[PDB]
Amino acid sequence: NPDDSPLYVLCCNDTCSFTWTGAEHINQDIFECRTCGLLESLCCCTECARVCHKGHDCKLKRTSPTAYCDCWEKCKCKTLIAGQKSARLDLLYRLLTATNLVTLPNSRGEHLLLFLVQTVARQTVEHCQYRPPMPDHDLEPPRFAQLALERVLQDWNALKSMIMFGSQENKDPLSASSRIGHLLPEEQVYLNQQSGTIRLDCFTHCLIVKCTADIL
Amino acid sequence: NASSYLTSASSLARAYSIVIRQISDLMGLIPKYNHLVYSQIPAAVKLTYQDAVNLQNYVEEKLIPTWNWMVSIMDSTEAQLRYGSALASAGDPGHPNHPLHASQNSARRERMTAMSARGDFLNYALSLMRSHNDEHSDVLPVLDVCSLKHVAYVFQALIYWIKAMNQQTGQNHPFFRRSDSMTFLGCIPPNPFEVPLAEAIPLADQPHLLQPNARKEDLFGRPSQGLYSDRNCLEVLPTKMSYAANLKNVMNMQNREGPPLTSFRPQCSFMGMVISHDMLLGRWRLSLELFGRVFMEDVGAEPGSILTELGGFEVKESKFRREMEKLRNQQSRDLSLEVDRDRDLLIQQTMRQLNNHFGPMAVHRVKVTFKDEPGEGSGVARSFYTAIAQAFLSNEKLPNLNAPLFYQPGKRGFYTPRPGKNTEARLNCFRNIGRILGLCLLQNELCPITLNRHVIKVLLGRKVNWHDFAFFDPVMYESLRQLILASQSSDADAVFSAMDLAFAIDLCKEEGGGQVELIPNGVNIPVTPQNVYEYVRKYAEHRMLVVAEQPLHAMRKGLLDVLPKNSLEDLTAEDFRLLVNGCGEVNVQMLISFTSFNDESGENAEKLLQFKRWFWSIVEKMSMTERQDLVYFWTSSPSLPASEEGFQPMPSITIRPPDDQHLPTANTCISRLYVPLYSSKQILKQKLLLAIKT
Amino acid sequence: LDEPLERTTNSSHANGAAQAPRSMQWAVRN
Ligand SMILES: [Zn+2]
Ligand SMILES: [Zn+2]
Ligand SMILES: [Zn+2]
Repeated sequence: NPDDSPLYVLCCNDTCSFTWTGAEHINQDIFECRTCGLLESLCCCTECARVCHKGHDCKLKRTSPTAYCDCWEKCKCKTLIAGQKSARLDLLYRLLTATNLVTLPNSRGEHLLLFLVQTVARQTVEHCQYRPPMPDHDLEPPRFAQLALERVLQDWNALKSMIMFGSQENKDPLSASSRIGHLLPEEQVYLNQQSGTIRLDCFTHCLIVKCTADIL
Repeated sequence: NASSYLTSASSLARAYSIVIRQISDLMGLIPKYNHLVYSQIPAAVKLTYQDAVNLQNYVEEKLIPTWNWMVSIMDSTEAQLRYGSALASAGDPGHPNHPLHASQNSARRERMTAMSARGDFLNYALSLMRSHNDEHSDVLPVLDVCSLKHVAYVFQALIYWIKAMNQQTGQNHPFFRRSDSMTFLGCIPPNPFEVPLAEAIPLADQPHLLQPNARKEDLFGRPSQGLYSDRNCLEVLPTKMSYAANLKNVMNMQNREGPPLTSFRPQCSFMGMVISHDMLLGRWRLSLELFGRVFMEDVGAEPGSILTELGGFEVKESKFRREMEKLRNQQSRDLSLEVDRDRDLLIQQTMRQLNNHFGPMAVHRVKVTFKDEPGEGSGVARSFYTAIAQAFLSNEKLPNLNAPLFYQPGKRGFYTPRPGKNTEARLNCFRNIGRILGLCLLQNELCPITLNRHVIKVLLGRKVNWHDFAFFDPVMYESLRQLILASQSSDADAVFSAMDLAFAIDLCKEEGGGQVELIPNGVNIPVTPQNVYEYVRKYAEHRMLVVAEQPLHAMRKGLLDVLPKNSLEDLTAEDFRLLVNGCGEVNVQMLISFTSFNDESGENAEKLLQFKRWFWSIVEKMSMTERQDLVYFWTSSPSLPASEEGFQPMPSITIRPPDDQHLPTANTCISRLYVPLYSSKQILKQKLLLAIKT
Repeated sequence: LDEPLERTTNSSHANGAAQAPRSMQWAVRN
């Protein structure tokens, strides 16, 4: 499965938001699990929806009030413990220059660069309301996605696959033009004339407009 | 009543089309100048052969840039429409961005208010920049074809000029070729042997697809065009959405005594090649269909219009209905009839009175009176029509003066005549059936008797082909298609010497007896390696034209006794089915759009708004047999007309003050139903199901 | 819902966009 790739899983292993926010009521993105019972007032942070709840019926609620990740109350949250940072960066360094896992999108059709820049744009808004001094809640907010973006952008495979996305030799599983082999030959010609630039435009917009805290 | 750019642009384009039509009419008189102009007018100039060639070169030089402008715009519009049609069949219909979604209706967006102006322009600009470098995948293009009225006038004028210059066996047998009612101009028809019936003639497999707003493409298959790769612009399929790119291709493919005056013959040459209007019509088929759909009231009113010549159901049915009204009001001879509610005496009195009345017709009105029953309204004639239809279509016996007249060849709901050793009584019965259909067409009513496509095509005077056999018996049509497809195999005689079929057939019980030969000398000529097309065509014309020739001739003469040979011209089987039999099944949307909802109770339960919703939910949650019984309770007919103009009284539901004691009443002659207001939805449903059974 | 429950008597003032087919409805306005 595309969500079980070691590079994607290595990128989305971040510290859970209860570890840097206690019983406070900061503004986050709130997910709901039908399977685990987080239904009415029990909520979970975004890293919970990534690492937790991977095969569940987890969705995003639009009418989101403030919450504080009631994920450890109903299930065993796998994101309360952060590993060694230097070994994580060394593993990312070794996986970038030895495999070809960066050109494969996830189950939502997103490249690794788009996922990383969306994580950075979300965490810049979410992490500015951190006040320095049942699980432990005395750790810093996670800073890994900035360094991951800075390393992945220094590579002529990830930038090439991101910019040349939606072309002929690049298949997106959530696009209507990917599976056109059972149609009439004229419709195949009309669908193969064009190329896709939705995700590239989204990546450029998230890099320029939504990232107004860095230039690097 | 305000100033607009588009009104002035359309008016200037109309003036340009008028002048171009005058230029075409002037250029068309050159080969007959000395007979038509230099024989009657006392003042005329002398015209030579070289002056006509110089005039043709002058006119072909002075109509280049408007031609380039029109061709670029039409190519971009057709590319956008074809990409939309390609994306419609490859995406999820449940998504709101799909073309076949309820949110894409323009009338539904206006009624939902009771997006922003910046977002619409931003989406239009983003579609404009993405279309330049072919970067428009999985996005529906942003365009408005209704704002392109000035292009259509110039296109119509140039097609008028091109059309005016242009007009001034085994497998290749004319039995396996489609007629003009099933082909597309400038397009390649599908292969009748290598394509199954589910994607070649979908109307034969699904007869319920016939609607007054149904397209031709989803009823008779998808056409194809053989235009790809060729250096000229007209030989390449238009796939690019950009106006600049299409204009670039058009210009790049652009700049890449003597004989008597009778021998002058102009040829169309814009781009270095001969140009026919058929391939221009086939190149922009979707744009022409949408132009005929949205620009008929003004652009289609021009003389010599190509939209009127390519008109669909609504263009022809209006002309037929106004000619029927004119021929009905031309004369003042009435027809009277007395019948009784049974079968045998009803059909006997019908035959006797219809023989006594003109034993062409000039019937002005038809009056029907039921014996020992009251009523003199117009709905009595409709009740008589559905009664004689269900009496003729029923299968009990022949009521003296023996086989039943009609039978089903294998498709439910369609009938073909049974000869049954035809005497003078059966022929007179079929002539009476044809005259009944003729008076039903004349009096703007519906006769619920349904015939097959070839039976209608015999009456209209059209050639029956191999594709009409799919409307007769589809399964053995498919079996014979596989037999043709296996008859060209590499093994050849290996499959031929397996069953050893002959040139004699065993008929069924309704068609007659059995063991009847097709060709002379009978059974002693088996199937050769190459005789199979001949065997198929003789079998098809034997089962469709030889067995029931006399009943078909009798019905044709009966239809021609009332109707002349000037109204069935330019009619088709499908609009004949829609004009006589209506739409077939009963839908909710047209029945909603036909009603009026007269209010006379004066009661204000939340300003009604709930009884009507419960009523339409009851109709929408109702079985089709009960729907036909419901429509029989409205206007004494089991079917609805195809359009609003088939109702001489408008349909009307009229509310009453609330009284839970009586069933709703029907006034058939004015198409009115008086219903009392009730309280419970279940009470309303029970009362409706009790009222419709009568 | 959104569908009208009776005839609107056609209201005049027509631009022909309502006569477009269901397959080509996204390409017209009003
Ligand atoms: Zn869960
Ligand atoms: Zn969490
Ligand atoms: Zn969690």
